[PDB]
Amino acid sequence: GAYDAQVKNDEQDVELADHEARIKQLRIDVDDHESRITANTKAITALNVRVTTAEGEIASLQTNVSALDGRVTTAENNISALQADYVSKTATTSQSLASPLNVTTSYSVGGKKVLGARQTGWTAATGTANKGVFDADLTFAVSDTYTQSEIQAIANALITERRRTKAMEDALRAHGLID
Amino acid sequence: GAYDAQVKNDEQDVELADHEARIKQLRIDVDDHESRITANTKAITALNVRVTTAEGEIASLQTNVSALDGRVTTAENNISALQADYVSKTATTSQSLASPLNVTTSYSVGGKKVLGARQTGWTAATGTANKGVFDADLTFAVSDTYTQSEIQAIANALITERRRTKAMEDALRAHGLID
Amino acid sequence: GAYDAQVKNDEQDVELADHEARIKQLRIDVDDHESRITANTKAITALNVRVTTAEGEIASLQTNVSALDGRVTTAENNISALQADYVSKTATTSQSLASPLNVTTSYSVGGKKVLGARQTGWTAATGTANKGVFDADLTFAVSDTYTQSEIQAIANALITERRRTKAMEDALRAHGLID
Ligand SMILES: [Ca+2]
Ligand SMILES: [Cl-]
Repeated sequence: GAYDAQVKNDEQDVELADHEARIKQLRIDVDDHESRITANTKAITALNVRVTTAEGEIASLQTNVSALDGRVTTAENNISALQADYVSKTATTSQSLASPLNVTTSYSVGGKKVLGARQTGWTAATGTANKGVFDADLTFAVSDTYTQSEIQAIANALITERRRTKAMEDALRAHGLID
Repeated sequence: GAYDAQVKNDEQDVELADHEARIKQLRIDVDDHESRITANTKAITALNVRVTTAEGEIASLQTNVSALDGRVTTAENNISALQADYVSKTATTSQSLASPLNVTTSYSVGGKKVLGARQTGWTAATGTANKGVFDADLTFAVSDTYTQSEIQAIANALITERRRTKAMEDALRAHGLID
Repeated sequence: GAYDAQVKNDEQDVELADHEARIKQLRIDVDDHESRITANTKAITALNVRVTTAEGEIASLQTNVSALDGRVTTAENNISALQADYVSKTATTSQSLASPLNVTTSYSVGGKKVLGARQTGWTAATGTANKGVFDADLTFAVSDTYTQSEIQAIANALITERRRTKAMEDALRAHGLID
């Protein structure tokens, strides 16, 4: 019917123009997606680098924290041991040592010197030591005339006195106050 | 004008061929974007897993570091307390205790034993103790003939001597050197 | 040849229909990619925030761990110093001080008081001190009749005895047991 071909060609041109416009817009979108996907991949790659670095610093930190925890626990136990075992300057309850003690120069009680270096130059007394009955209020009769028994009593008490002096000397030497 | 339809159909074919080529290239690009976007999403998902894990290890580390900081500070204060309060083996300035002290076996001064266990077996002296005037250069007259006053002087000095011995014994017992 | 134009227009319509279908599917894919790329970018942005935060917490942790390591090492050296230098309550080997020692109230050996505060009220003895030869088994002859030499011997031994008592008193005063 003569006219269809012009109508058909015209409408095909309309559809061709529509397709042309749609391809252009698709091309615009895909070209812009290209940039965006390229950018996203680059950022993801960069993100993996810093996270990998972070992972490398975390496991190292965890190692150090575990090592530190071990050294504090040891220190805490050494401190506990020292606290139970050390001699205090400020404690008021009597403190006792399981060992001998040596110090320089002096021992003191209440700020006054009571004990010091061993005193030397002694020649040790000989004979009997008297640690028995001793009456320092023992007195003596003295007559107007010579009495043997009265002189004997004086001599006897002089002997018990000298033997008491030796006994005391023995105690100082055995302690070590004198040589 | 007869010829236009062939010219029109030919140019439409040219445009159809152009569209065909452009759809192909778009299809190539979108198909390749599909893979890339799929890959990026998978990587992002995987990145969130490890970061979430990292966050889980950081806040735990921060907890442990804060706990460790607390235990060192306590330890540092215990150390400070021990340093101020402990008795030193190497310190040269005199050190003083606020408490009684007991040790095993001996006390010593300068490497020599000066004091030890209490000496036992003593029977305590009785009578007067003499801590007053005492002249150890006190001498005595002795005549060719018996003289009461001369014997009395000897006896008197024997008494003051025995009372001085008792006084000294009192001091050792009160300290505790003897029982 | 009359018929080609209808055949040509028909096949162009077929190709137009094919292009139309392909543009639709491309449009579907690109529209869906748009959402996905938008979502991926948003997630990447959000990932960078938390990683940046994580980086901010890691370098701070590394700072604290390094600071803690420094404080434990110092503490460990203070502990070592205390262990070598402190006086132990439980050690059995004799312990020695380089300094004088003062304590409250008493010194004790084996649980018994042996030493205490300085004894006062003494008037210092005068004269000769005897730290030489001393025989406490020295005895004396006593006749039925007055004998000057026998009385002299008693007096002489009384003098050496009093001088020995002074010698002992000197030792206690020099140590500090008495004033
Ligand atoms: Ca046509
Ligand atoms: Cl993407």
